[PDB]
Amino acid sequence: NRPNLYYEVRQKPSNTEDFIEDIVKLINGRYKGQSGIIYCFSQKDSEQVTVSLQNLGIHAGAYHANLEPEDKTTVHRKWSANEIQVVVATVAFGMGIDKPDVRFVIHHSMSKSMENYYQESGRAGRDDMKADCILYYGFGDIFRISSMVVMENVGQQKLYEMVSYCQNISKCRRVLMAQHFDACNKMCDNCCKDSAFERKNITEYCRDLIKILKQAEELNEKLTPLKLIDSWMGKGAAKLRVAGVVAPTLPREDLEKIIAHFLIQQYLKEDYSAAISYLKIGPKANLLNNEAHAITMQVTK
Amino acid sequence: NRPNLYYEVRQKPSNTEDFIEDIVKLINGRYKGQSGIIYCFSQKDSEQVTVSLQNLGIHAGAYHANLEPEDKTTVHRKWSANEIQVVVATVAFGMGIDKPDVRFVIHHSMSKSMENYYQESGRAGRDDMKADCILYYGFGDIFRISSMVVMENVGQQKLYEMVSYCQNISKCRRVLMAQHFDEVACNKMCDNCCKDSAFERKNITEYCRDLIKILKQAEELNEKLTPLKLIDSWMGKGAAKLRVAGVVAPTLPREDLEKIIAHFLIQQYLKEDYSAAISYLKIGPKANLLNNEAHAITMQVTK
Ligand SMILES: [Zn+2]
Ligand SMILES: [Zn+2]
Repeated sequence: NRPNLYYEVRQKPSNTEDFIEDIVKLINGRYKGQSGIIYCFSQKDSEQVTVSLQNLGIHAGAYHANLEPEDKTTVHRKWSANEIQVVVATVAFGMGIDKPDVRFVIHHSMSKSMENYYQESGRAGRDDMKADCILYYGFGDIFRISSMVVMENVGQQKLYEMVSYCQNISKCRRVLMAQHFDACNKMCDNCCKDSAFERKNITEYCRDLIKILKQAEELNEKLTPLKLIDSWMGKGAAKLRVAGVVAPTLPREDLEKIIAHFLIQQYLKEDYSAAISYLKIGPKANLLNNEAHAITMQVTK
Repeated sequence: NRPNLYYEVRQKPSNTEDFIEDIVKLINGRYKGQSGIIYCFSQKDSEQVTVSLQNLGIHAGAYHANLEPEDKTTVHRKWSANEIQVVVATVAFGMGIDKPDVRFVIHHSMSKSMENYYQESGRAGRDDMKADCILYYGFGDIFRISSMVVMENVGQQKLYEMVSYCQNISKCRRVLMAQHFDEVACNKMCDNCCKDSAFERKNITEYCRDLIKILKQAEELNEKLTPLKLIDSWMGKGAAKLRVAGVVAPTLPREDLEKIIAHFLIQQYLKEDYSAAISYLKIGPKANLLNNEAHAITMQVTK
């Protein structure tokens, strides 16, 4: 345990340039002149993010496996001399962190598992002073990561465990990392949540989605998470919409969090077309035949 | 157990285009008009290889995570209808392989573990007909992958077992798999089962002691040695301060000197040290056993 690390989970902005502007707002405001790391999902993201941050005036350097040894030592020296402020790295990192004053490690995408997020965020605050660990959570990142870690052993479970972390809005972050491996003095984003919480019933929200999928399989169709959301919100190809299913009066990112809820509790299940995720009826959809069964998710009152 | 797959390991050409030409000669040699998969280590590997294969007349398609739905379906559609012959893919694959006639699976780079290689090479021969799984093994691939798997709990040990599979030239390929899985009839469907040679047991203990001199001297010179620098010092090349007086460069080929160091690494006479994606070789946990003048290190070599 590292008591000097403040764990925080933010909602990933759906627009790419809105996301980067928010990062630049943090790099220039809160972290002016402080070294940090930005972890990414692939090598292209690390390069794509580095380009944007550099255009906005941030001294950033990409770091992935396909870097030549000459360019790695370059980023090493410059970042260790604080001449480069942030290394926009990939998972090709971690073990060679002789930097004690890492003040923030932002996650442009969620980690493949909680053990990985502990290691990657663990690069922050090695000097035992205060440091922040931001984790930007996006619905789509669940599926571009799942198809890659599904072939690993228990890898899909290790990702849904990472999803539960980002979904949780009340339990302490350090408890959400500790008991996966089985004294946070208000040092995370959920402990400082003074607000109260309600348990919301979203059972018919689940039965409506099963209507959309049963009809889809009767139409010889497979629904990606976007197609399911679009049909839910009364958009997309009209034949996939179910007559009687009302588009909820909630934000899109709130409907994403509900589908990810049904996924990790296995009311829905993932099916693949190799790097393409399709949502299907899950093993726990059976329990919805009891007219009294109910599904709950914690909201803010 | 897939008894219709011929597993074989080949040495990876250190020259880039020489490797591609070898692959092209195989795609247009016995795999003409046959669908296959080329597995790579990263996204850029798949794109760089896809370009080189295309410019030589091969219908190839890159595939990784940072594609797009419009581009993924296009690859699925083209490649499932035999319009594309090979998909140059990263580990971003899986159960989408409803194609049952994959006839050859080539790994442009070594896998990260034995599970991944049994899973990635398992994309071939789904229709139970004969299919080939050719694994090219390169010394430098150990350290492109090791940086990404050290933080994955037991990723280093799982990669070193994948290296052991590549270093083996006697044990049956299906045997080497099964013992990893704790499982319990190859029918001469692997390269080592089809070998007709006898194998010499060679003592390389002094080769280990010689390298340990090179590493002990590099520490007193305030120097960390990459695997390349360790070999170049061994071969009497590179920086002159880093070669040790009396350590003679062996009369073995370069790739034979890599296999010896790879043996010492996976047997923990040497160990890895990182500067995050830059791997350094250092004295390992078992080099202390070399105080015993009777302790010997051996390696099976061809006769
Ligand atoms: Zn807390
Ligand atoms: Zn055999």
